[PDB]
Amino acid sequence: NIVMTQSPKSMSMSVGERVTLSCKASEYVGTYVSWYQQKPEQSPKLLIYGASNRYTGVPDRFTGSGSATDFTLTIGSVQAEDLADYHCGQSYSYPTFGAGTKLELK
Amino acid sequence: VSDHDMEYTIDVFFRQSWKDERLKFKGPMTVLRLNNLMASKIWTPDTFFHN
Amino acid sequence: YGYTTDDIEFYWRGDDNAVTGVTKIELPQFSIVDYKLITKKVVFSTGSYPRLSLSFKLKRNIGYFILQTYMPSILITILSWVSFWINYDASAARVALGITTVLT
Amino acid sequence: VQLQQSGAELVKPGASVKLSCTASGFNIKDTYMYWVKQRPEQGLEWIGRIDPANGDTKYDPKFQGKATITTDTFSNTAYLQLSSLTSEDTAVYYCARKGLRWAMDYWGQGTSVTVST
Amino acid sequence: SNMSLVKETVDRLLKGYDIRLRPDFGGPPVAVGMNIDIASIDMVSEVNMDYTLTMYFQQAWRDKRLSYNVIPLNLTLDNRVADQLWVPDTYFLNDKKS
Amino acid sequence: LKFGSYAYTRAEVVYEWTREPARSVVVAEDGSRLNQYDLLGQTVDSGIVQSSTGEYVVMTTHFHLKRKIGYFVIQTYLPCIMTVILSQVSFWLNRESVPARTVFGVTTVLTMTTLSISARNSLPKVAYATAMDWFIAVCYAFVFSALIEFATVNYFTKSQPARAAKIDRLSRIAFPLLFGIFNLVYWATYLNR
Amino acid sequence: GDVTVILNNLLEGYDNKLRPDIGVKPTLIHTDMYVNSIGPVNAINMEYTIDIFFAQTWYDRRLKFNSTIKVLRLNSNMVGKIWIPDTFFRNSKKADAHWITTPNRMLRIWNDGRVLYTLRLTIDAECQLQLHNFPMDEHSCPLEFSSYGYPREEIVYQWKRSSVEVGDTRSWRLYQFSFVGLRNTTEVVKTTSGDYVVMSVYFDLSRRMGYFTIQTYIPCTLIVVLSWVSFWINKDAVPARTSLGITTVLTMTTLSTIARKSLPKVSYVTAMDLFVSVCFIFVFSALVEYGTLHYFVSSQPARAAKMDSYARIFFPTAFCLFNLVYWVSYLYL
Ligand SMILES: *[C@@H]1O[C@H](CO)[C@@H](O[C@@H]2O[C@H](CO)[C@@H](O[C@@H]3O[C@H](CO[C@H]4O[C@H](CO[C@H]5O[C@H](CO)[C@@H](O)[C@H](O)[C@@H]5O[C@H]5O[C@H](CO)[C@@H](O)[C@H](O)[C@@H]5O)[C@@H](O)[C@H](O[C@H]5O[C@H](CO)[C@@H](O)[C@H](O)[C@@H]5O)[C@@H]4O)[C@@H](O)[C@H](O[C@H]4O[C@H](CO)[C@@H](O)[C@H](O)[C@@H]4O[C@H]4O[C@H](CO)[C@@H](O)[C@H](O)[C@@H]4O[C@H]4O[C@H](CO)[C@@H](O)[C@H](O)[C@@H]4O)[C@@H]3O)[C@H](O)[C@H]2NC(C)=O)[C@H](O)[C@H]1NC(C)=O
Ligand SMILES: *[C@@H]1O[C@H](CO)[C@@H](O[C@@H]2O[C@H](CO)[C@@H](O[C@H]3O[C@H](CO)[C@@H](O)[C@H](O)[C@@H]3O)[C@H](O)[C@H]2NC(C)=O)[C@H](O)[C@H]1NC(C)=O
Ligand SMILES: *[C@@H]1O[C@H](CO)[C@@H](O[C@@H]2O[C@H](CO)[C@@H](O)[C@H](O)[C@H]2NC(C)=O)[C@H](O)[C@H]1NC(C)=O
Ligand SMILES: C=C(C)[C@@H]1[C@H]2OC(=O)[C@@H]1[C@]1(O)C[C@H]3O[C@]34C(=O)O[C@H]2[C@]14C
Ligand SMILES: *[C@@H]1O[C@H](CO)[C@@H](O)[C@H](O)[C@H]1NC(C)=O
Repeated sequence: NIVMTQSPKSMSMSVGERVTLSCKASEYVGTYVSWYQQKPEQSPKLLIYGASNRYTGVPDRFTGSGSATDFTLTIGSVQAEDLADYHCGQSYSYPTFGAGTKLELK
Repeated sequence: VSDHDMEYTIDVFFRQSWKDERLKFKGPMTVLRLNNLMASKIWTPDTFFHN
Repeated sequence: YGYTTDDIEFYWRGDDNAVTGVTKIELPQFSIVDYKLITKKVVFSTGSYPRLSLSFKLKRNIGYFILQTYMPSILITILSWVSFWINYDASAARVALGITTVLT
Repeated sequence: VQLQQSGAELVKPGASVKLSCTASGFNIKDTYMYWVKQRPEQGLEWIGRIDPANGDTKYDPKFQGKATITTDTFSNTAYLQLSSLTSEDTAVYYCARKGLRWAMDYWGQGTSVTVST
Repeated sequence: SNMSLVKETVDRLLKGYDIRLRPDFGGPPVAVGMNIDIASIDMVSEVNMDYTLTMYFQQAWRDKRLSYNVIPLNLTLDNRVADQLWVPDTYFLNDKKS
Repeated sequence: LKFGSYAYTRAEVVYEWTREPARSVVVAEDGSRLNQYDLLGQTVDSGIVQSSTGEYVVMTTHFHLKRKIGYFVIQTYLPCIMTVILSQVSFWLNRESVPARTVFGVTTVLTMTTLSISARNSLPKVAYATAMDWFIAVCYAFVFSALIEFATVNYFTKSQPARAAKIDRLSRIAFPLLFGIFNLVYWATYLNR
Repeated sequence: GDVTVILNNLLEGYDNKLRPDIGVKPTLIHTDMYVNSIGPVNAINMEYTIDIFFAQTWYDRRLKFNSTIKVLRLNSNMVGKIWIPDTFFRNSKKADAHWITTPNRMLRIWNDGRVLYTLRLTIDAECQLQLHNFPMDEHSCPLEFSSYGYPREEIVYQWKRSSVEVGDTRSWRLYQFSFVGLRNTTEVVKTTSGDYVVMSVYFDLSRRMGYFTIQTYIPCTLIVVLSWVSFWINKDAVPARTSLGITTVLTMTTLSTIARKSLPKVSYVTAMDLFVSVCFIFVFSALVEYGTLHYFVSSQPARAAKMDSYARIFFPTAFCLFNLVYWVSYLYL
C-alpha cells in the first residue's frame, strides 16, 4: 500500500501570490498522481490528471510537476474561489490519497 | 539479455482492447471468440515498439 | 530455367561494357585483376539452355599475411638461432630457448 | 458525465446498509467504479473498486470482509454494502469512475451515513 | 489531358495479356540482353567457399504486345506491374542465398 | 520497453493500462531465461513524446535487472587474486635462486596477460573503464611491482646484502597488506554502490 | 461516415502504377529523416547499422478532395493502394522495414493533394572505411538514396529546411565511435538506365580510444617495460635473462594476434599493428642484444662491461622518442 504524504497539513496565504503544494510517495508511482480539489460538503473535482496534464475545464494557473516519487502542484494568479482542500492521490497501484492540504485566506 | 548488443529479448502475450461501435451484434453467444483472420478485416491499433 | 535455347536467347547488352562498376570495387583482402563475359549454351537432360558467365579473377594481397604470419615465423627461427651464441656450459638456457621457440 | 448517489442514512450500529450510485451519460461496463470515504475534516480513503464488465472486485485491506461492491449493468448502477458498522464510520461516501490517466475524473454527490440511537 | 492518355495506354496494354506466354511463343526465340552494375563484392569467404555481391541486374527484351505509339515518352511503371508482365526466368546456377 | 501508436497522434488514439499500472505488465514465475542477470521487478509509466508529426502517447515499461557476480568471481576475480598471491609468494624464496624468482615473476606476468585477454573477451567492447578493468589493472600493477621489487633485490645483491635483505623482508609483508587494503576498499565501494 | 466516402471517391479511376504528372513534369519529393540510433560500426564487414523514421512527401493531384476535414490520417492499409515512390538506399547491404505489431508505416493526405508517407527502417548501410591511422581515425561515411526506376526527368528529390534530426545521441549503440555531426548532399549519378537524383547523408564519426587503449596500448607498453627489466639482472645468470626475454616474446606474440582480430584483414599497415610490430621488434632487440652480450663477454670484457649500462639508458629513451613521434604524428592527422 503506497503511502502518499502531503505537505503542509494546513497553510495560510494571501491573494494573488504563487503557491506550491507537495506530495511525496513511499514507493514508486510513475506519473499516475492526480490532484483533486474539494470545497466543503461537495464532491472532489479533478484538477490535474497524471503528472503535468490539466483536466478539461481547469484554468491555466494550475500546473503539476512530476517525478518518480516527488510531485508538486503550483497555482499562479490565485483567485478567491480556491478556499478549499487539495488532495494528491496515486493510481500506480490500488489508489491511496494524501492527507489533504487546507488553503486559507489571511 | 545480450550485453554485446545492448539489447534483451522478451516473449510476451501482448493484449489490446478498445471499443468499436461498428461491431455490435445480438446473437445466442455474448462473446465471439473468432479466428486470427478476422482481425485483418477490421481496424486494429498500430502499436509499435519505440526501442 | 524453363526456356530452352530455342525459346530464349541471352547476350550482353554492349558485349564489353555490359558489366560496369568492377573497376571501383575495393576488396579489403583481394584485388580484381581481370573480368570476362562469356556466352555459351549448356546441355542438360531436359534440353539446351543459354548461359552467360561473369567471372572476376582475384589476386590475394600479401601485405597482411607477411606482417601477421611470415615475420613471426622468421623471427622465431632467428631467435632460435640465437642460442648458438650461448656457450655449451649453460644447458638449461639453450634447452629452454629451443623448446620455447618450438612452443612459439 | 454524471453520477447520482442516494440520500443520507441514519442507522443503528450493528446493522447493514446498502449505498447506490447511478450513472447517467455513459455505460459503466467501459470503466471502473470506485468507492471512497471521507470522514469529517480528514482525508479521503479508498474503499474498493469493481470492474463491471467482468465482476472483478478489489478492496482496501482495512475494508476486506466489511464492505462488498456489486454492480447492475442494465440500469448503470454500482452498489456498496457495508456489513457491520461500528460507532466511528459516520463519513461521506463518494462514488467515482476512472478517468484518463487512471484518475477519478467524475465523482458522485456524497452519501453521509450516520450511526446513532 | 496527357495523364488520361497514358492511363488508357497502360490499361489497354495489360488488357488481354497472357503472362503464361513469352513474346513470340510459337515463332523465333526472344533475345534478352543483360546489364550488371556491380555495387559491391562484400565478403569472399574461404571457409564457406563463396562470395557475396550486390548488383543492379537489368534485362532488356522486346515484347510486341507492350507496344504503343500515342505518347512520345518512355513509361516507367510501378514495380508491382512486373507481376502482371512476362519476365524471363533467369537464375544463377552457383548461388547459395539470393 | 516503450510502445505507442505509429500514425495516430494523441488526439486520435490514446493508450492506457487495462488494470492497475502496477498489475498490468505481469511476468510469469517460471518465465525467466536469464543466466547472467536477476529480474527484480517491473515498472510501468505512460507519457507523451513530441515528434516531427505530432504528439504520441508512449507506454513505457522498465524491467530492473541486477547482474549476478558468481560467474565473474570464478572467471576473473579468483584467478587474478590467486595469480597475485603466486607473485607475492616469491618473496619467501632465497636471494641465491635468481632463475627461480625470475621465472615466477615473468610467468606470473604471462598468467596475468592471458587472464586479462580471456576476461576482456567477456565484456562487450565499451570505450571506458569498468570495475573489472580496474581490478585487473591493479592486480597487474601488483604483479609488476613484485617483479620490479625482485629486480631491485637482485641488483642490490653482491654490493649491499643488508639493504636487499631489509627490502625483501619489508616487501614480503607490504604486498599482502596493500592488496588486502585494495580488496577491502574495492569490494566495499562496489558492493554497497 | 464521410471519410469512407472521401476514400472511396479518391480511389475510383485511380492507377497506382503511374506517378502523378506522368507526362507533364517530374514529381518533387521532400524527404526527412529522424535517426533513432546509429548502430555498431563494425569494420570487419565494412558496414554500420542505423534506425530511422524515413518520411517522404510529395503532391498527387488525384488525391485531392473537397471536405470540411483538412487531413486524412491513415494506417499502412492504404499505402499499397496509391502511388508510392520507389526510394531505395544505394549503399545498403541489408535493409528492412518494421512489421511489429502492424506494418510501421504512416500515410497522411491533405486537402490540396499533398501526401506524406513515413515509415520506420533499419538499414545496414555500407561504407568503405580507410583504416589508416587506426584507431585514431575519423570517418564520414554515407547513407545514400534515390529512386530506383524513375530518373531525374520523372522524380526529383529535395531536402527540407529541417531534413535530418538526431535524437539524444547518447542512447545510441556507438561503442567505439562518437557522433560529431552530419551534412546532407544532393547529386546526379549516371546509370545505364538514366540520370538519377541521389541524396546523401554523411554522418561524421570519430573513434574513441577507450577500448583499444586498455586492449592493446596499455598491455603492449607494459610488456615492453617488462622486457626492459632484464638489464638489471646480473649477466652471469644466463637462464634467468634468456627465460625473461623468451617469455616476453611469447606474451607479445599472444597479444599481437588478439588485438589484430578487431579490424578486418586489410593489407596496409595501421597505427595499431605498426605499434605492436615495433613492440615485438623491441622485445626481440632486447633478447638479441643480450645474446650479443653473452657472446661478447667471452671475447672481450671491456666492450661487454658497459653494454648493460648503455642498454638501461638506450632502450627507454628510444622507446619514449618512438612514442613521442608516433603519438604526435598520428594525433596531428
Ligand atoms: C520468393 O518467395 C518468397 C516467399 O514466398 C518471397 O518473399 C515474400 O515476398 C512477398 C512480397 O514481397 C511478401 O508478401 C508481402 O509481405 C509484406 C510484408 O513483408 C514483411 O512481413 C512478411 C510477413 O507478412 C505478414 O505480415 C504482414 C504485415 O503484418 C502482412 O502484410 C502479410 O500479409 C503477412 O500477414 C500474415 O502473417 C503474419 C505473421 O507473419 C500474421 O500475423 C498475420 O495475421 C497474417 O496472417 C515477412 O515474411 C517479410 O520478411 C521477408 O520479406 C522482407 C521484405 O522486406 C525481407 O526484407 C525479409 O528479409 C524477409 O525475407 C516482411 O518482414 C506484406 O505487407 C504484403 O501484403 C500486401 O502486399 C501484397 C502484394 O502487393 C498484397 O497482395 C496484399 O494484399 C497486401 O496488401 C494489402 O496491405 C498493404 C499494406 O501495405 C496495402 O498497401 C495494400 O493496399 C493491401 O491493402 C488491403 O488488404 C489488407 C489485408 O491484406 C486490408 O487490411 C486493407 O484494407 C486492404 O484491403 C505481402 O504479403 C512475403 O511476406 C514474403 N515472404 C517471406 C516469407 O519472405 C519473395 O518475394 C520471392 N522472391 C522472388 C524474387 O520471387
Ligand atoms: C576463369 O575461368 C573460366 C572458366 O574456366 C574461364 O573461361 C574460359 O574462358 C575462355 C576464354 O577466356 C573461353 O573460351 C575459348 O573457348 C571458346 C569456345 O567457343 C573459343 O571460341 C575461344 O576461341 C576460346 O578458345 C572458355 O569457354 C571459358 N571456359 C568456360 C568453362 O566457360 C575464364 O577465362 C577464366 N578467367 C577469367 C579472368 O575469368
Ligand atoms: C540540408 O539541406 C538544406 C536544403 O538543401 C540546406 O538548407 C539550406 O541552407 C542554406 C544555408 O547554408 C540556405 O541559404 C538555403 O536557403 C537552405 N535551403 C533550404 C531550402 O533549406 C541545409 O543547409 C543542409 N544542411 C546541411 C548541409 O547539413
Ligand atoms: C627459462 C626456464 C627455466 C624455462 C622455460 O620454460 C619452462 O618451462 C621454464 C620456465 O622457468 C617456466 C616456464 O615459464 C617458462 C617458459 O615458458 O619459458 C621458460 C620458463 C620461464
Ligand atoms: C527512351 O529510351 C531510349 C533508350 O533508353 C531513348 O533512346 C529514348 O530517347 C527514350 N525516350 C525519351 C522520350 O526520352
